[PDB]
Amino acid sequence: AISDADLKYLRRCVDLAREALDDGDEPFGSVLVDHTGTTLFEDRNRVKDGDATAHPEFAIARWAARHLTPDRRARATVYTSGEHCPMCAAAHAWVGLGRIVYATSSAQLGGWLTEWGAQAPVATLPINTVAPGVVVDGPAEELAETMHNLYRAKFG
Amino acid sequence: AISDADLKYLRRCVDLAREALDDGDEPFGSVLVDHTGTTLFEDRNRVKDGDATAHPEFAIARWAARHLTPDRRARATVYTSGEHCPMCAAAHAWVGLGRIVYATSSAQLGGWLTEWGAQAPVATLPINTVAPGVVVDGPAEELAETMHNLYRAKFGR
Ligand SMILES: O=c1nc[nH]c(=O)[nH]1
Ligand SMILES: O=c1nc[nH]c(=O)[nH]1
Ligand SMILES: [Zn+2]
Ligand SMILES: [Zn+2]
Repeated sequence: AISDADLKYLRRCVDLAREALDDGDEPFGSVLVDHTGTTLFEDRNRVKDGDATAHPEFAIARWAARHLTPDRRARATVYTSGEHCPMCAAAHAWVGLGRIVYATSSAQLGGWLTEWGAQAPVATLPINTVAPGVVVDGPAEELAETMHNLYRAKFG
Repeated sequence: AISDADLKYLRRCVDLAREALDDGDEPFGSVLVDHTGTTLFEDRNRVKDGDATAHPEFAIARWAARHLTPDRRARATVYTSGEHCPMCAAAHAWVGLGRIVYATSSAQLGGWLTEWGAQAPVATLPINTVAPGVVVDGPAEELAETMHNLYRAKFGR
């Protein structure tokens, strides 16, 4: 299930990814939403200053650990422009966050990166290989070409 | 594949894991060693304050990204009492650290946790399934029962 409301959040993730690209970082953005539908926290990739672990899903996991009780974490949704790498999927599950919705799969990105000779040093594992209990929805097919464009701008 | 010097560092990791256990955290310890044999940073698990991501291998990855050039990271070694979880294995690869030596594998721990009904929400994937290019050595048969007992002291029933 990717609802109309889900797609709106995913479109905000894409806007954050573009913000990251325009700032010199890599095009990934993510938002954390409460069960009430209140946006709690938003972030984007910040690796350009030297720390390759500065992925927004990871920032969300640590933010949730600090600011939400486990019960609220479990009922929260994370939206992301790109499917959590294994680092971020593992962090998500460790802190006990709930549903993940992503725009493009890590398989999509890995395929595109392979076309450009830009493969990552971390494997493109689907979230549920890393985090078997997490409910995962995605990809949103309507956002494939849009995200491919941002990825190409960075890695192409 | 585990030298005398390597085993000394793994024994320090077990000491750090015991410090963690005694302090109310979980028994994981890690050390980052330069190519010269100097200890650069030592850490242990700190999850008791409510952040389940407070793993020492991850702290080491961020320490490396802050303080070391890529060439120095590639020549550094990370020792750990327990094989990196996927969070920590990925972080290690993202930052471009080098060899990992571990005392016990995540499969070993996973089997033991199953004995106690204390399964993690993160899969027990081998490091090279997450980070295919990393050189990985371990486990160390000499530290199997030591580490089994420390894990039992936190997770056992
Ligand atoms: O910021 C990021 N988020 C997911 N994967 C990735 O490579 N980078
Ligand atoms: O601190 C930790 N380091 C690795 N795995 C784990 O579950 N915890
Ligand atoms: Zn990530
Ligand atoms: Zn870990």
